[PDB]
Amino acid sequence: KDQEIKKLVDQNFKPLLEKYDVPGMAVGVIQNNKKYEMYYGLQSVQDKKAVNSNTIFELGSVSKLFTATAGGYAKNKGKISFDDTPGKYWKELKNTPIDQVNLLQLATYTSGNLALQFPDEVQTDQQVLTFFKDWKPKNPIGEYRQYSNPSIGLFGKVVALSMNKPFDQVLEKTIFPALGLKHSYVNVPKTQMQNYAFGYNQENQPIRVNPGPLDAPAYGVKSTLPDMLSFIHANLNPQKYPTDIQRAINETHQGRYQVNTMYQALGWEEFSYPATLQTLLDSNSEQIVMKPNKVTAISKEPSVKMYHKTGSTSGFGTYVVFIPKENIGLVMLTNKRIPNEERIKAAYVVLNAIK
Ligand SMILES: *[B@]([O])([C]N1[C]=C([C][N]S(=O)(=O)[C]C(F)(F)F)N=N1)OP([O])([O])=O
Repeated sequence: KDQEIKKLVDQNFKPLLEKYDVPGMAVGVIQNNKKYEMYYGLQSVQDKKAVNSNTIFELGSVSKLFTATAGGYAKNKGKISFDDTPGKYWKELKNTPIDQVNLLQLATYTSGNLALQFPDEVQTDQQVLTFFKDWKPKNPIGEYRQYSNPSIGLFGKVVALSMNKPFDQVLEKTIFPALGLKHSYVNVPKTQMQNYAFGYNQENQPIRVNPGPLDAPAYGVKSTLPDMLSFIHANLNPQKYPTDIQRAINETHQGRYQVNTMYQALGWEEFSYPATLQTLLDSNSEQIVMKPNKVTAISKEPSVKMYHKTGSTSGFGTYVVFIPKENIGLVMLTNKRIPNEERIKAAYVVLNAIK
């Protein structure tokens, strides 16, 4: 049966390279603590350099999972409460309309007035602080989800202040080591630059992510396929990790609210398992990703859960999914974006075929 994992990944992921002209791709499956890595094509077209276990890809919004885990770690070490407001930590946002929003609401996008992106004009630490002070409510706080890089990005920055280290050191010095990751970075160091893939835009130009305001917590992490499989392993099978980080991971798995069939946990999207294909696809629909939606309390607490998250930068696509009770998960990393629905579908066919 194990000798089917490669075949299935070949059948479902491999065709996407030709269909979308993707130079390179890494697909990982973990099943019953056993890892499978499938590499395709090139990390650099110009250099004729193959994707391999050393290839570093940009995770985009999948970084949000690390931010959430870092939040979970900080809560369980007593450094923050999800009930606190940013103003307790960012002394300067005190008494501003933002400081009626609590840390959970930010992490889970329900401030009621935050968009997918900051305005292009905002770049400096100084413009960031200004944006937040001037911020005013629109929807009743807590009531509406609009997916937002500023929302979780501020949560991210707050988690860092609470640990008295800049966000980058929180991940590189604390979170990544605890998860046993060897090649995951906020800032790819000089000795790894040769392992850093070019991303490729829709014009097949080589590109990498540009510095941006509160980028690290929102979409600024880079990682390898082995590291991401280790991250999924930790999610699937946490009891093995330091108690600190087991607690942090548990915290990211708890659903906070729903939007019909999608449960918002911390970073992760949660669903009842088995989920229909369209349930998974809907989490990534324009309605959900791009538009405000009123939430509801969790009514059905799913017995058996599965979790996913997509990620994108201008030249990179990412998807991660896991099902604890099947003890399986999948990671897809590309150095060109392909439609989210393509990622989700391919993963669905493979994980279903094995389990
Ligand atoms: B996250 O990856 C955050 N995200 C994605 C986008 C789409 N813009 S982009 O072209 O992919 C590049 C950018 F991020 F802007 F740098 N904007 N913010 O979100 P998802 O993958 O949708 O969950």
